[PDB]
Amino acid sequence: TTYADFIASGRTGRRNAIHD
Amino acid sequence: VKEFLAKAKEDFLKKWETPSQNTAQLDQFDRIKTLGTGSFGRVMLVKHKESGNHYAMKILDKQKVVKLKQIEHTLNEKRILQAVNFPFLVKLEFSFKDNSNLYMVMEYVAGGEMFSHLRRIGRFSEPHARFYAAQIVLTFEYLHSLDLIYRDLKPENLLIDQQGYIQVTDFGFAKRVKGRTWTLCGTPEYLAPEIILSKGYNKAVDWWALGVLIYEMAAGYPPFFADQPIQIYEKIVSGKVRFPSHFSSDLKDLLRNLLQVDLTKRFGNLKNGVNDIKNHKWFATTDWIAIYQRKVEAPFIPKFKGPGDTSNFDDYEEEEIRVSINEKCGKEFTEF
Repeated sequence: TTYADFIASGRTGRRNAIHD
Repeated sequence: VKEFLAKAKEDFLKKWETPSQNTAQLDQFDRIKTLGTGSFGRVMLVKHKESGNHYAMKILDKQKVVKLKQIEHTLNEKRILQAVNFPFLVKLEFSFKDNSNLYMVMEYVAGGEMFSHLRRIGRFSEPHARFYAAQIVLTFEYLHSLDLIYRDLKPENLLIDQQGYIQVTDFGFAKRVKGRTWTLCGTPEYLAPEIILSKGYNKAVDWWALGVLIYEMAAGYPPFFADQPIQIYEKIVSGKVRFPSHFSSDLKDLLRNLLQVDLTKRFGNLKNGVNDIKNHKWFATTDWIAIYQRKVEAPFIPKFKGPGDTSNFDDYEEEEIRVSINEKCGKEFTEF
């Protein structure tokens, strides 16, 4: 399910800003 | 709205033009715990010795700030925070600096980030997503009116307060611009495609990111997400969005309007401005002044176990804030 896919994805934490 | 906005612009410019500076010294505060980490520094719960009142302090290391090229966004942050005032924006109370660091002290909002709850609860019902969304459609309407562009809307930045309401924090990429800007900054999931295509962009990016927010909030996951930033921006730009079956027609029409690749046709970027948003089917239940007035009843409310309760915040690992005997980036930061 998409929810399933999101959860196994490595970006479930606090996403950092890209400065550049 | 326009009336308030007008009176609100004059105060903006008065503090905008003569900003406040070195309002406190470190000596008055007690370091209690780290509440968050970030790309150029950290935030910790502090207690003001003299008033016995609790605050969040955002420590920034001047040389790490110069390394990451963040010198001019740190002064825009300090300068828009000391100059703004709205109900859903955290208040900066004291700013000061020292040999090694820069500090901003601002009200502690105990509720924890919308992020912790969104990931725990899983997802928000449309009523609740709409509750939060209204607060941002207005915060933005105000920010934008002051020729400000906030460029970092995401879960992780909306703190939930005692009464269940929002507090936008981190103004580290806010910029005051009449006209276009070209910096690549933001959080990859939230980037409007114009930014990743280097076209020069504007206020409308803030409306694409609010559309990204309402999706994440009502679905449990961002509309474009992948393992690598790169693979995320590839999806943003194509702008083929798929919606969960539990999305009302109306919400799907709202998102359809906000995550619109063509700025020309993007909600918020059009002729009625922000009224195309405030009037769209989805927000018909929305009493905007009641929202503003902070008298709509909050959906969720966190349990604060009294003063200085950090339980709605994750545990970070403490580093010592330490200040050198030699003034570090002196010239660069002279106006903070």
